Amino acid sequence: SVQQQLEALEKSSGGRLGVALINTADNSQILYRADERFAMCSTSKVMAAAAVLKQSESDKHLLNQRVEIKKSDLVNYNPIAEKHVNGTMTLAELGAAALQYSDNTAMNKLIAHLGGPDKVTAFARSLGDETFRLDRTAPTLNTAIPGDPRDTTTPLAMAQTLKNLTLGKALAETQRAQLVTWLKGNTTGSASIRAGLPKSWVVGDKTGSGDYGTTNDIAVIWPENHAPLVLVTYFTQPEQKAENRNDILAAAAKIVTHGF
Ligand SMILES: *C(=O)[C@@H](NC(=O)/C(=N\OC)c1csc(N)n1)[C@H]1N=C(C(=O)O)C(=C)CS1
Repeated sequence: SVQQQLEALEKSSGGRLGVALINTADNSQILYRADERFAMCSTSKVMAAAAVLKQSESDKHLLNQRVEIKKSDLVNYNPIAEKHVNGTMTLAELGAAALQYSDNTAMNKLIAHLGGPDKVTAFARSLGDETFRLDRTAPTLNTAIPGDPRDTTTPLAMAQTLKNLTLGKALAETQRAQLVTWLKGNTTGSASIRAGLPKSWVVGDKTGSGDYGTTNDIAVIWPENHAPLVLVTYFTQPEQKAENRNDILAAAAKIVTHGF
């Protein structure tokens, strides 16, 4: 069965695997450790971007607001922000960079604009997500220490919130569509969930990786002839310097979408 296949995969991999699939045709679910907490790592960047999109529902000028990028703003991984040092980026551009390239400076600028990680958490709560918590900025939110509740959520909570953000009632239509455009244009996920799916399916996703070999992806999936699927795959390991394992996320995706 699917459950037996995921257990075997987890056992052989030497870690802890969390999966939540929602089939929006009938709201059926495939769950595996879906109520356990996992470190989100950069998958949290979806919530920071969405919180700024929510602000833009009531403030037409916001997304074109310019933010200065200085050398001191740069942290450990900033492929887009580094190209704009001593220039500006708009909040929309920062949203795009955080999601499509996982730029950590872009994330921190969004958080600073919102007023801190607690403001991202409050946004999640406003959507009915009582599980999500953001505690730190980038890159320290990727420490992924076993048992640490900081910067964690559960696979099921994240699947439900992602469904609400991209297909449901969380955002007004213009904003919903913008988030979906950004996720579809992700450049970092080729070897993760996408690699376990039919090539012709359309995928929007956000990856994240951190210490303890923590390797995550959250995705919305549009099949060619069926209703969308929402899939969260979280994976973490017991040793701090473990290799990341995008291949395990691809394998899990293949397992839970099979037959269909
Ligand atoms: C989000 O997860 C960001 N993760 C990191 O920066 C991690 N180190 O932070 C202390 C990290 C990246 S790889 C690894 N073994 N740890 C990254 N956003 C990711 C992502 O997978 O989406 C990368 C593109 C770069 S940074």
